[PDB]
Amino acid sequence: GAMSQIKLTPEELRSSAQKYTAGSQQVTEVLNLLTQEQAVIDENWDGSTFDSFEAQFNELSPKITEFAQLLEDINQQLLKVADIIEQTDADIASQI
Amino acid sequence: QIKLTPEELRSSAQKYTAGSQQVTEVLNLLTQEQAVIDENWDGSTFDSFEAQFNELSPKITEFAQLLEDINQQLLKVADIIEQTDADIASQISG
Repeated sequence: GAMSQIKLTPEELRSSAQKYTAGSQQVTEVLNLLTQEQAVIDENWDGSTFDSFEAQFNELSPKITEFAQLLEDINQQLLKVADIIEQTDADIASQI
Repeated sequence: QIKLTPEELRSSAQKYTAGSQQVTEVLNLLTQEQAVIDENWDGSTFDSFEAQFNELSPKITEFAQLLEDINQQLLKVADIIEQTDADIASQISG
């Protein structure tokens, strides 16, 4: 099962995990910033010249949030798996 | 009609192109991490996360490109307006 199938150590899992959570935060930050810029552009540019970009942004936006949530979810799972493996190593060590 | 000056337009554009780049950076970086996990975790347990990531990836690419396209248009419009503002100033003064 998992103990056999997983080759990464708890430390290696945590190292990967950190990249996912940093990535998730960066994606969220870009989305929030540019969602604000879209509004600014909408309010200081009367008309409909910008309507097509607005709509593309709006359609993709929820997908970007899903991505960010996925990356954070991967972080959480990796961390929990690392903990479980680490405790396992500890228990097996004691047993002998 | 356009309340934003060319300088304000370029300031906004810079945020779009930096966002584009940053989003793509995260995608590329974690695409390699996905491969690390795939290679070092045998079996199908991580298959769902792999599928979800692979499914969203193309949208992340579309979004990054949308961001850059917006940047490029903002720059073009800023240039147009810059020339316009100069032409009008020169008209009135001259």
